[PDB]
Amino acid sequence: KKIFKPEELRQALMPTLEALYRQDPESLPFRQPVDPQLLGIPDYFDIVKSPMDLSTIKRKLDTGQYQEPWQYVDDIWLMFNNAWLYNRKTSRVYKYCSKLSEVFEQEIDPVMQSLGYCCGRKLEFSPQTLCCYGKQLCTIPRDATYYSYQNRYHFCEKCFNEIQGESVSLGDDPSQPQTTINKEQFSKRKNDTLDPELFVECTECGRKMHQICVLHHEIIWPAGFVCDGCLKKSARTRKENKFSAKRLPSTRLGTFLENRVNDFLRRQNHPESGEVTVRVVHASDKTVEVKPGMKARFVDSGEMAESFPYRTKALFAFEEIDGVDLCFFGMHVQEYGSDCPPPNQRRVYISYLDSVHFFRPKCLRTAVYHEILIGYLEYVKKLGYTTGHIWACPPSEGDDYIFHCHPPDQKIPKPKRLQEWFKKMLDKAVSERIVHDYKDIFKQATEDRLTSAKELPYFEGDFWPNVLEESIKELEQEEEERKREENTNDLSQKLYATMEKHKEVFFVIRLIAGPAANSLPPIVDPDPLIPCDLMDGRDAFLTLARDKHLEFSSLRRAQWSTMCMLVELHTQSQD
Ligand SMILES: CC(=O)N[C@H](CCCCNC(=O)CSCCNC(=O)CCNC(=O)[C@H](O)C(C)(C)COP(=O)(O)OP(=O)(O)OC[C@H]1O[C@@H](n2cnc3c(N)ncnc32)[C@H](O)[C@@H]1OP(=O)(O)O)C(N)=O
Ligand SMILES: CC(=O)N[C@H](CCCCNC(=O)CSCCNC(=O)CCNC(=O)[C@H](O)C(C)(C)COP(=O)(O)OP(=O)(O)OC[C@H]1O[C@@H](n2cnc3c(N)ncnc32)[C@H](O)[C@@H]1OP(=O)(O)O)C(N)=O
Ligand SMILES: [Zn+2]
Ligand SMILES: [Zn+2]
Ligand SMILES: [Zn+2]
Ligand SMILES: [Zn+2]
Repeated sequence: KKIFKPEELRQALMPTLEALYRQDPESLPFRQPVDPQLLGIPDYFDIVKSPMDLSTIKRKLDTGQYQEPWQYVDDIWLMFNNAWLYNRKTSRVYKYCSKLSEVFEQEIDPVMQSLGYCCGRKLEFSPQTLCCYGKQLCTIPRDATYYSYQNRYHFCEKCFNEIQGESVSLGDDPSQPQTTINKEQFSKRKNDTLDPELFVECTECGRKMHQICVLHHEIIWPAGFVCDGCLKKSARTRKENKFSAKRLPSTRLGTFLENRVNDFLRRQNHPESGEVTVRVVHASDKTVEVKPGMKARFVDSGEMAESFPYRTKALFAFEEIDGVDLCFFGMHVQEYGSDCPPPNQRRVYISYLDSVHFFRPKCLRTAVYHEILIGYLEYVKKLGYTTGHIWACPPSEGDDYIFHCHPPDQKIPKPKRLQEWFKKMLDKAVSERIVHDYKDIFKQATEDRLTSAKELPYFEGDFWPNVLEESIKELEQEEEERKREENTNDLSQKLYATMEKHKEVFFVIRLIAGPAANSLPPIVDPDPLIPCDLMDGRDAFLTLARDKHLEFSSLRRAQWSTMCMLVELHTQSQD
């Protein structure tokens, strides 16, 4: 065990502070105990229930009030915090209030490392937005009027105004107990709260180190968290992690993809490259019910099928950066087999694909992405799939597709860039004879001489299924306006117009064409099913990540979130 003598700890940290005093005149407002009256602005010590400055910190060091180094850091952070809040951004104090902390980080993190503390920043997570319980499908917005109760239950600005009357007479749980509460019992606030990062304490230090920074998962090492410094001295090595991505059950598809990538990296012989692991972590058969509009007009009529059976898979690429697993790519696909009703027969469609851009080396990052997406096509081609489908639609502002909370400097590409992005790899696939050719959806329709909406493939979550229901309704009210006026290719037209509107956003990839396309044995996936509820679509994993704060915003947190999700897959595989 180790304890901090005040005068030994001063010696470490005084440089950091005396450096902060040096900023001229950035530090000058911060040098002494700000007092309302004298500074002429009456509400400062009526808003902040605690007061601080450098001199107070400076005295706290010398007198010997600091047991642990984080007290010092927190008080310094508090001084920026409580000052930022008080003054408007456009004022001068605010500007300095950042320039010092900028020095502060630069300086403090290596200084903490000398002390054996891994890092040296006060860290918090993102605004953890909550969710609805009354409407069940809805959610609780951030920085908005919010309603809640008992911390466990949250409700929207529109929720409790028209559910069970003014009084809260609806408390429902799986267990019998119920509850009736009054209208005015609720607690109002605006979601601005920030939840702070957790820490873990070592066996022989008691040191309050970041969970993320030291990367300690309770489950992987239940013996107890030992930091490396203690391990180093005792000549020890943390017992091997068995919850690694490499240790996930292998598959033909996973191995196909991780070889195509790792063979490519070996060709490149780049100095920064490490080996990649590609894993299919969910495989399960499913159905897509035809929508009510198209239902009556077609499946009830006896023209098209009532449902379409497919297979949903979830594959994830990982990389060994600094001897630590890191997930940087994820994908969701829909495989419609040979025992499937047309038009959907022998087709693969990419529901969602996503990434966090920490792949090393950066220069090979995009090329690695293309190799997966090409490898997926080649694989499914070999099984005898014919047509691949992509909806090249980037997410909207603040929306995560798979990985929760991306890095701030990960530029979400504009629809033209992403369009060109796919064009590049398909071009690469075309040259490799993996892909024969491809076209946009509109021109494919023209090529196929399509005459009715039942000849257009129907996929889960696609644009067309949800627009075809809407397109029909426009025609239903079209007659309604017609009849009222009168007193004193029906739907093939509507679609073909919409396809002309959005032609480039949708690809149609022709894996096989012509002679082979006819004489084809049935499709037989050589991989079993992989039941997993966590990776059964994107919403389940985001929820766990939004709840347990598994962010991919930084490298350090992605290394954490990856480790967490890996353990959740190795233990969802335990019944
Ligand atoms: C229903 C509905 O309507 N909508 C939806 C459902 C819709 C359909 C779902 N469809 C799909 O899933 C299939 S399309 C999936 C598109 N996926 C994403 O967008 C995920 C987020 N994007 C990414 O992960 C990446 O951009 C990735 C696509 C993997 C490509 O990364 P990259 O690294 O290969 O290239 P780069 O990103 O172009 O960047 C390449 C260079 O890009 C530069 N750059 C990127 N973006 C920009 C930019 N925007 N402006 C200027 N420069 C920019 C980037 O910084 C960089 O510089 P360098 O590499 O020199 O440092 C819903 N569910 O509601
Ligand atoms: C009389 C008097 O008073 N004063 C003066 C005379 C004084 C004496 C003259 N002294 C000298 O001549 C010797 S020191 C010369 C300094 N000259 C310059 O700086 C010219 C402008 N900068 C550059 O040409 C390049 O940056 C260069 C330093 C040559 C190489 O840069 P790089 O590319 O190898 O590294 P990077 O730029 O640091 O980093 C590049 C990585 O960091 C990036 N990044 C760079 N800067 C920043 C930043 N500031 N903040 C965040 N990120 C940042 C950069 O984007 C990047 O990202 P990536 O990984 O994506 O590539 C007078 N006479 O007027
Ligand atoms: Zn730390
Ligand atoms: Zn609501
Ligand atoms: Zn220790
Ligand atoms: Zn390179």
